[PDB]
Amino acid sequence: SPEFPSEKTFKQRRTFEQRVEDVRLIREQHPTKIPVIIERYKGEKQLPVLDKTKFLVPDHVNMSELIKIIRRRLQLNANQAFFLLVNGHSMVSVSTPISEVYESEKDEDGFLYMVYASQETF
Repeated sequence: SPEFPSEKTFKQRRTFEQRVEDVRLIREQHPTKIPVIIERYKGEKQLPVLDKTKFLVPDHVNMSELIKIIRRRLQLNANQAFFLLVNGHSMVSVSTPISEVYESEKDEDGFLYMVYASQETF
């Protein structure tokens, strides 16, 4: 309903140069954490909104483990599908540590962005 404001993403809330500086601080202060932004896909109509956007993920966590963590945060039932996408592809089969996903996939601003949805392509 146009009665309500549109959902704004992390990159709309914080400028590139702000995000850059935020990641510079995290990398110095928490060197073994990966800085991850997790957001619901803009067109998603089944899954609820996440109660946190910016996560400091220990670098040894793998994607199977991260999927369980976000399904838990969202309080999903086993009947609900959930897909976690990085740059247009699904993370379920990655299983390398998130340290390697960061190195391959991180944004120019230094955060690793993920989008979740009830389907794999969208």
